[PDB]
Amino acid sequence: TKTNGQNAARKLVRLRRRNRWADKGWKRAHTFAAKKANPFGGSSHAKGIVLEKIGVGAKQPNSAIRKCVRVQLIKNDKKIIAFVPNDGCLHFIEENDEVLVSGFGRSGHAVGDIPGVRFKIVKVSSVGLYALYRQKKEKPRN
Amino acid sequence: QKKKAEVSIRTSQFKVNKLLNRKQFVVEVNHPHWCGTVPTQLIRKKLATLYKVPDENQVSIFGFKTKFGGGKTTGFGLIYDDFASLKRYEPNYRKTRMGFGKPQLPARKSVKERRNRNKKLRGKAK
Amino acid sequence: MRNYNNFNRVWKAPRRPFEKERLDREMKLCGQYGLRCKREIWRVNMTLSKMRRTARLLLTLPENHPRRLLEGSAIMRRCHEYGFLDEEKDKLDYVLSLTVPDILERRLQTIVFKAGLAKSVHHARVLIQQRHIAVAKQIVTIPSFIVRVSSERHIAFADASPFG
Amino acid sequence: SLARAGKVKNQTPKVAKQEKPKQPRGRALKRLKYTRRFLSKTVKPGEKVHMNKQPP
RNA sequence: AUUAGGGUUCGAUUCCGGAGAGGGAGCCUGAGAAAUAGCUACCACUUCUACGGAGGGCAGCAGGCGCGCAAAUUGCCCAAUGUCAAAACAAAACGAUGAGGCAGCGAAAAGAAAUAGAGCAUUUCAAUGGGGGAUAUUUAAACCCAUCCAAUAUCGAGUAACAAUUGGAGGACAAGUCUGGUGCCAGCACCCGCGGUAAUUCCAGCUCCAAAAGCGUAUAUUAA
Repeated sequence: TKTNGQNAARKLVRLRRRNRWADKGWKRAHTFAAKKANPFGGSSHAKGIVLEKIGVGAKQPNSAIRKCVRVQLIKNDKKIIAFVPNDGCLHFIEENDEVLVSGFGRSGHAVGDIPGVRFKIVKVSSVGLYALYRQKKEKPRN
Repeated sequence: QKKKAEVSIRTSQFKVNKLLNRKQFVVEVNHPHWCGTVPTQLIRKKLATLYKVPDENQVSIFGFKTKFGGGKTTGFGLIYDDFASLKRYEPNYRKTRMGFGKPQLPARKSVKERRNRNKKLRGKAK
Repeated sequence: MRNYNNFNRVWKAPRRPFEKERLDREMKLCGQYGLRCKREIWRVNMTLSKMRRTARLLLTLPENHPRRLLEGSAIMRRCHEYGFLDEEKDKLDYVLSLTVPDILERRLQTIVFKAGLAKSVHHARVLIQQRHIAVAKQIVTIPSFIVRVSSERHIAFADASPFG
Repeated sequence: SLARAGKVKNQTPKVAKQEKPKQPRGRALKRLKYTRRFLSKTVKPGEKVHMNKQPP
């Protein structure tokens, strides 16, 4: 039930301001609480430096060791475990390489079977990572 | 070779401008089977005739767009009283096309660098 | 900046990317009218939708309402030209029923094939780009040229073509 | 832990593509696709259409 | 932008209105300024010097560093559009104008539309523009488009080598109970779930599918 009347438009306007905060896909858009914590700080991509190569034992019934990297974001100085997307491609990454990092695609949450890993690498030293895997360009030696 | 390339002319919106001593009209060149474009030199010699203009140069003709896919073109033309009102009333660019120039001064920059160095100087040194 | 030149979309991709009912209906049209791409279908879906939609709005309206007469007759004229509809049909309700073929039948590609200057529709589409077909004295290189019904007498071939 | 990396992709033998003639492009292919499916193929009804099959 | 409707969202950005010229403040001149390519000062930065001094203000256009996921030439010109002005044009005698325009760079978006057509072996009858080039056309000049392969007289495509890609083929979702390789490995997978020795899902080859000079992925947003 709700309230109804010609002159009632305060109650209706107020009652929605109050009840939208109960919503989550947007209790997200309205909290700085979201922005401070998204290590990209709101931006679709970010550049890190590779600190460490890391295996991550896959979750639940799946057994695998997923090829992940630690990353030092150049904007924020924050640290991020990101996923290297494909076969053997961890061979295209060395420590202290600049790396462009993107999200997995469920905005702020991990893609199933990598425990808590929200980000994947799209580029290694300004050369694309899938373009190295699929053989197109040669990783520039520097 | 049905015949030689045949090029005729029709002017459309005709205006007598007595303020500038010129006639104003839109030119239409009907030419079939003219390989390439009709260069202006021929349009002029035709118009100078069709109106019986005593000189060729009194007819100044500028800008042309062909038509897509067939020989016809369209352009503008002017016709003046004799030797004077081309020289006065026509832009310098449309003049040089006739051969009457006023040669372009040094490249615009070079005038600017000099203008500034003179914003320094007083008296007869500038 | 400061350049005011208006541009716009002519087409839209459908929701539900692949339905075997639609895709079937697509190919059956692409091969029949000799079309290059689905894009050229989705186009006559939007020019037909826009057209259709203003037919509803004007139709929901009361008769003799000044928009329904002026703006209503104008959609109902331009569909007699271009021959989307037959000159026998004037209710404005008929605009509200049209189909993708009606606008594709009227496309210069099919008509040059229907007029019989070409083998099917692939000869016709090449034979237009090959610059040989002229509509009336005007060489027209665009397969998608929609042929006004007054102009369906005049096509023949170009005078700069081999054929003249 | 990390040295299993790239096992399978390297371990699978290489066939190095295979030479083939070019296909038609533009609407030409759009015709090649239309001849297959809506022409030359009559079906015993029997409502079914198999785009791929395999020699099982 | 998206929306049946109602709405939800974006609006630094071309037009109007407001504000600022590194930060603050003060003021002169003038019809109009609290002006900054005007002055005075202090702060923070900084450039010359003969050591006494004297300077600077790109949120003008180019361009540099820096920063960042992220953005072009230190280019031509006042031909057009306007402005200021003691000013028409021309005639010895063409005012300035990075406002503005023009091109360069430019798969942000948007329109048109090539990559073959004609009567699986073949075989051959044409046709075309990509491209070349022009008496020229264009333009301020050059570009691009258009027009052109004789008008007395000028190019040319057959493996069309002038060769279309990007993602997929268990389900949602259109398209393989193919063949290799791997053996809960490597990897795929938005979700569900695949891989622990005959894998419809990984890595490959063939085959077909969707869209197509365009096509995946990330984040934001609208419908759902």
